[PDB]
Amino acid sequence: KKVLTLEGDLVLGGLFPVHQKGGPAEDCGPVNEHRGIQRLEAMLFALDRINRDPHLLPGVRLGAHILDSCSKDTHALEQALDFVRASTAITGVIGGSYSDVSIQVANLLRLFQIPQISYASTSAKLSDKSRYDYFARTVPPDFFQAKAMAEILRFFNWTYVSTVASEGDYGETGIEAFELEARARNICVATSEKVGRAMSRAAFEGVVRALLQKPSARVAVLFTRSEDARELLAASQRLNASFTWVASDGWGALESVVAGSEGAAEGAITIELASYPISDFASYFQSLDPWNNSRNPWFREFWEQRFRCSFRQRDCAAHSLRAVPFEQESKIMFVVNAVYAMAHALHNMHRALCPNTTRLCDAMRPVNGRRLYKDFVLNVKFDAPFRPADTHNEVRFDRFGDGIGRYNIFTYLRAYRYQKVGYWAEGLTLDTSLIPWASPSAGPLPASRCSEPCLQNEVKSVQPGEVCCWLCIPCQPYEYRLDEFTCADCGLGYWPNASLTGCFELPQEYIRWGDAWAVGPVTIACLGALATLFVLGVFVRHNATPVVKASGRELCYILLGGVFLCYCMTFIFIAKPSTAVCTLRRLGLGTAFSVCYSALLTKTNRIARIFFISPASQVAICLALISGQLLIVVAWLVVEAPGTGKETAPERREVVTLRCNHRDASMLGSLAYNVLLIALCTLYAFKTRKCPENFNEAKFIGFTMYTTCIIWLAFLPIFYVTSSDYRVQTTTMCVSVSLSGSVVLGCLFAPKLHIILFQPQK
Amino acid sequence: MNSIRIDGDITLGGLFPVHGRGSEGKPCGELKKEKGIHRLEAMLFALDRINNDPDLLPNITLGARILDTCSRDTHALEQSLTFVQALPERVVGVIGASGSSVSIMVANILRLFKIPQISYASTAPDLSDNSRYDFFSRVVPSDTYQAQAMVDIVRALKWNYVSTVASEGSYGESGVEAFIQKSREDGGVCIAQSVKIPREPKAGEFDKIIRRLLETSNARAVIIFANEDDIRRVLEAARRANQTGHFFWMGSDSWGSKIAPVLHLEEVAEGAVTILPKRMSVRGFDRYFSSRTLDNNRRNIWFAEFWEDNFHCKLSVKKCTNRERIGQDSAYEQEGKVQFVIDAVYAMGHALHAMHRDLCPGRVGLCPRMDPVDGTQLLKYIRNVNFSGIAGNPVTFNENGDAPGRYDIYQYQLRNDSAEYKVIGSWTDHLHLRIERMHWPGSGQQLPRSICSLPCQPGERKKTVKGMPCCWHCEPCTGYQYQVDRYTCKTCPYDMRPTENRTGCRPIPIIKLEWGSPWAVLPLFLAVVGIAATLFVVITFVRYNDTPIVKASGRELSYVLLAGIFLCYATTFLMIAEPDLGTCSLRRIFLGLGMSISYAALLTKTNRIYRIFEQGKRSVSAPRFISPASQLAITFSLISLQLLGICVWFVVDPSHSVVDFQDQRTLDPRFARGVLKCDISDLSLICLLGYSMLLMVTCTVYAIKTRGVPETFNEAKPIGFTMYTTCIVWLAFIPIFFGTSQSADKLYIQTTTLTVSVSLSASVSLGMLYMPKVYIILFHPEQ
Ligand SMILES: N[C@@]1(C(=O)O)CO[C@H]2[C@H](C(=O)O)[C@H]21
Repeated sequence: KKVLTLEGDLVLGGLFPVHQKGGPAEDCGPVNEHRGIQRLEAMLFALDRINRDPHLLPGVRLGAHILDSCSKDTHALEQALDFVRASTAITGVIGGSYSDVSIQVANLLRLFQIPQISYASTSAKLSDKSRYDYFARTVPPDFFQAKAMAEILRFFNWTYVSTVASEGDYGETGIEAFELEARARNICVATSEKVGRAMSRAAFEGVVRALLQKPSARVAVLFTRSEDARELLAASQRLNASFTWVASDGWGALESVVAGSEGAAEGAITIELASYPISDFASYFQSLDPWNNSRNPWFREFWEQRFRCSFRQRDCAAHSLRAVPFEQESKIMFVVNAVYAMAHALHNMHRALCPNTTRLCDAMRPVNGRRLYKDFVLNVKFDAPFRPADTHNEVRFDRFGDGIGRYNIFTYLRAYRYQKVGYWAEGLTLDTSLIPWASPSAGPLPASRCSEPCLQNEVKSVQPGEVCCWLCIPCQPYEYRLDEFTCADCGLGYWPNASLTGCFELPQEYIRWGDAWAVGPVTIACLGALATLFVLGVFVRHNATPVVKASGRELCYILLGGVFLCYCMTFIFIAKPSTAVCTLRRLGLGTAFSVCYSALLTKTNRIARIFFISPASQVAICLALISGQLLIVVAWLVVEAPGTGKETAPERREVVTLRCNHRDASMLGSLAYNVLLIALCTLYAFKTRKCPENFNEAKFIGFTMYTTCIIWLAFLPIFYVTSSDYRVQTTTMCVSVSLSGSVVLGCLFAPKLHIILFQPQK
Repeated sequence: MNSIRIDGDITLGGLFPVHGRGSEGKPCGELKKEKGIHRLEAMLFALDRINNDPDLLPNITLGARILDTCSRDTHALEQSLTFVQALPERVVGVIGASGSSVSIMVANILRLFKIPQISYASTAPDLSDNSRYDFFSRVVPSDTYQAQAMVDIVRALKWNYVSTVASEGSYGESGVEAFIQKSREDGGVCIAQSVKIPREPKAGEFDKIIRRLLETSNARAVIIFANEDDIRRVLEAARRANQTGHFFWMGSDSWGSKIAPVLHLEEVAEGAVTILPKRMSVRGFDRYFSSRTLDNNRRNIWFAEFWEDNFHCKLSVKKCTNRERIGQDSAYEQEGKVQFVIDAVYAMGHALHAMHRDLCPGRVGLCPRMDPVDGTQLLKYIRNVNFSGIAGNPVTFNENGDAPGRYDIYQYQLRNDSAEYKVIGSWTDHLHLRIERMHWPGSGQQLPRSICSLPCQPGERKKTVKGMPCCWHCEPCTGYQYQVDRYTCKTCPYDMRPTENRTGCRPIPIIKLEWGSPWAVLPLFLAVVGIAATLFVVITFVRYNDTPIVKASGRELSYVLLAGIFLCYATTFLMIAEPDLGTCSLRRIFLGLGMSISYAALLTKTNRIYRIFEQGKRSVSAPRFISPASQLAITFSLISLQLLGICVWFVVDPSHSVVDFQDQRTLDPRFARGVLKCDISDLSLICLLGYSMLLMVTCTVYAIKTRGVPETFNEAKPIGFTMYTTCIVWLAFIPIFFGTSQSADKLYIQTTTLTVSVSLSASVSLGMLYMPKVYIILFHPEQ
């Protein structure tokens, strides 16, 4: 319909969203003021400023040929042809509006490599110069906003969150970057939604209902949609909906999506490119007279959309754009940079081709955009127009033609307005005292986090949630963690290593095994034998009774046969288990036969006979009984073997222990019916005392029998269970053996010992 | 003004290099008769047919706007825009853009508006990339189809170790990379090496190429993707290197069937296999085209120029009569690509005929949907065409817009020395080769093979060469191993020895102690003499059982001693007999037992003599156990404990026969033997000697005391010597039985020394204690 055209000593055309997207018909929508017309008008002033500048190509009136994109890529593609139809031949496109217009146009222009510099397309798609080898930008890649977004989420510990992006590259490059940046900070995206370029009002509510499916994710991220500034108004609904919106630079300090759409709750965060207002561009725009501004062929229609008195009516344009409040659109600084940058590259192209003259030849003005891009555009050095001394804004390009990756962070506040609360520049800084979520005064801080972060002893459990949402549950004390989703384990003897990456074979219980307890009680048992000995070593010299050389020597030898057998075996012991020890220590608990009864059976048969009698008869009888006792218990190893040199309580696994247990009640079957007749014999023998010897020893034998039976029996009420537990087993066995045997001995030996020891003359 | 417009409802776009490049600022040169105007007319030829054809676009006129590239990308591109300036005619979709260098620009511009392109000539893979040229299609195959054919052929020839050689530049590099990757993907072929020919080769580099190809000299196959001169120079290098008949060449269409690269190298190139594009001429076009005179094709604004160059004449060099006819007054032949110009035009025609039946079903003219006739829809309809083309050959496109591969396969052969390329077969995405009709200079009709290595014999391993599955190291199997797999063999635990091919194992021969051998004869003889000597002795004691001289000896003890001597001899030879229960019931038990009894009875007699003096340490009474019955009781007590030790040991070590391969074991089982013996442990010697040697020590404690003992006891002298003697035998024994344990020979030494020791203890007692008195007993029973 209408196009803006100027004469120029060079022509550097442009393209803007002067109109917004219209309906399904092949027409345009209402004027965009902020992102449309203000940007366009800035370019016109920037041209006047460069034309008047006494240093920048002063010998030339630069002109422009400016197109309305109407936010339809087909329209923009057809209109953009004016730049190549001459092949007027136009020396480089400034702007191209938003991304898919700039991209389908940086796509369109490739056929002739026509240069292009943008102020508002941000997608990383155009960073790949194998497809777009001429195209430069004044704005940073969009994946820096994805970093900012992920970082802001990480700040509020917001580990789990929802997002909305569009079809068209702003969506796919934005969302893919943000997802990677989310993953890199352990942030579980709860869900992500894709919106088209022509989505209905019902579908806008449909997206909100999708975002309301887990109200536990309070945060909803917005990637410009097609253009949030118009489209978010349809989604920020008050129809029982709210979120904490986090938007890309498609929304930034704009009334255009909150007035009448209170779903844009206080605390919504918008990320915009860092910029400064300029009073000289604002002055130009606000001072425009609708009657005199013939240069802009839409300004009078924009006036009718901003003011109700149409230029077709009478007494109109009494008001002014300075008379009524307005705000400068945030990207104006980038627009004027793109204007100057195109001019600078062409100033150096002009000097390079023709330094002695005012203007390019018509054979030169087919400036190859790749030639211009790599040698002239990327090497432009010029301070941003009207920049304050407190900034660093410039038209300087990066190696891919990228702009400056610095953003402002605004918060939407009631008394409604926006305020800057912080910024991002490869790192997040916030002054949270300006955000409604600091020091909350109306309930807790906003929730957007799925589980606690797990401890190193716990495994991912309970909660897939939406996704990635795992709680963790501790492993048991005996379990380790080869997977953070599941606890590992090992057999008995095996217990978690501190790393939780494996098991240790446990130690022994050990106490007094290596330093074997056995030697003490053994030595104490040997004291019986030695006390006996030094007494026998002097006896006839101090208590006469010379039958001690025969009868006394053999009677003591009979007992110590026993004592020995006994202590020798139980002290084969739990030191160094399995081995020489395991076969011959327990043998069904048959050591009380070693002492008390070896002693008593034989001293009995001996006296019975006395009341074949010989020293040899005494030796021979006790040995026959010992061999009988010994053989039938050891003969259970015709069936069995040493073993069970490893166990522990599952209810412990604190140590291994090595307890032999070879069908013990079956081994007791070696003797199980017979020892009660040994007890009865004992009771009879107790009775038979008809010839009391010197010192009335028959009475001391009867006394022995009574108390010994007891002391011995007394151990089994202790042993039967507690033999399973080290300290009690060891202490009680050691003293039991020592003691019981000592009773047998004390009972008959003490008279001879104490008589000689305290009265050697007796 | 410099273009052709054919009016129509639907306007087809099109492009030809009707000129070459001009110079000094002029875009357009001479007329490319064949590549340009011949193809251009083939477009209009197919276009007329489409409009005439009742099956495609019924009563809808396919107009066209047709354009002249001048073989310049800027000129081709600047005129191509006119289709979009018309978005004037509706240019719906486009043919051609000729070769690759121009087709990239038309593919660049027309995708910008979602307008499709069908090239008849551009082949380069750089247009198969849908991220940049999504709207592109071609009705000709790309170069990468030769690579698949090459891989298929190398496999067809059963080659697996080849060298790949190519020029620098996309032609060479594309063929090679497609070849290598496709070779890897199909498998069966490994590449010995990959060598490039520089864009600017150095002198002698080609000889260096040959030398490098000879670093892997069994890689007789060479695959070439290089130009005519590069081919010639490789062949010259092979000639200079005298590798004629060693190397065999395979290669691309750059060689084709041209005799040019093999001139004066005919003997070098013979057997070479090349891949040629498959094509046919369109007869209908020639019949049409050959009839066109100036007045029969006035719609073609370049036809006049065509005439001036075709006939070398001027229309305003000779003045032209305006009557000359091509093919008669000037030579004429059809350009092979005419085939694809016609199929490109038809493929568009067919795709338009798909939008017609879907979006304007059965109408005449264009429906409202066909006012935009959205090229985004035409694009799918092109890719989905499947029809017989002008050659009868199906026209399809893959997902990148590439047509299926169609090539002929030729071999360079010398027929009576003639430099000819013969057809072996063809490839239509698959081989059809008459391999038996192929010739190779180093083999005639026999197929040479370019392979890694040679097969292993059974018992030898093919160990994979790391990185090249086709290749192996042949590693023979050894030791006591046998084949498991083609690259594996393993050991047989053994008593089994590998077979001669080491693919299996078989049993090791077993030896017993046979009565002809030195180790069987000695104790066999001794056992027999034993009994004969023993009975001489026993017989005098039995026949004179009640005479004074027998009684005086302690007849009762003499009986037990003599009986034990006899009894042990009776079975001595059996302990080394072939093992069975009749011997494993005796083991060292029975013989050991008689020996032990002999010692105990000698000890009993010894105690009867020496007890009167030793008893003095414990008692001053008369020697205990004097009555002969009581002396026998001792004889019996001393030995009944041996029987108990025996009873226990019998249970512990069971009575069975065993074969132990270990006793004659070797590292190489083919030299191994095993041994058949009763399964008797070394512990059996403790069970025996642990006590019988103590009877001995006791006896010798007494015998040494003889010096103080009265003469009526001189019978002690030979008991003493006997026990000293047999002590020496058992002292001699341990160094033989155990002192030899390091040697395999123990299998006879141990068994022999034992059976012999039995005879010795037995023989010595007779020789010292009884025989000196037997002479006397036999002739003087009263002494
Ligand atoms: N993203 C757009 C923009 O404003 O830059 C370009 O397409 C119109 C696109 C859309 O809705 O799909 C808006």
